[PDB]
Amino acid sequence: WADVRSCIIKALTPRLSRGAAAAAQRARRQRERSAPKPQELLFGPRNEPAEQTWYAD
Amino acid sequence: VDRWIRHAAGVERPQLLDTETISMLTFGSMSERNAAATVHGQKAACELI
Repeated sequence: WADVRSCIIKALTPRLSRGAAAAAQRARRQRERSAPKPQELLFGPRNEPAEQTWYAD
Repeated sequence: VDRWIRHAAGVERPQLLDTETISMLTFGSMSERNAAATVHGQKAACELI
């Protein structure tokens, strides 16, 4: 009882967007960012991925 | 090369300031001591390329 409208199709349909590639670059620079020095802890602007949006059969 | 530079310039190492002393120093600290004797006055100069 599979379907063209299933969980994984609705999962990967937002992956096909342009913003998916942009946010993929943003997360790949975001999580892979080095530990900050105390200078930006003292004077630099501050930093900010809470819960996920899954699909299911 | 950092040890060679500190030897060539005469200035000593930091010799491992603690990170709380680092936040102290970026809060403000008087690191440089006074000289042996001054006859003219307090020193003043800077540098620009």
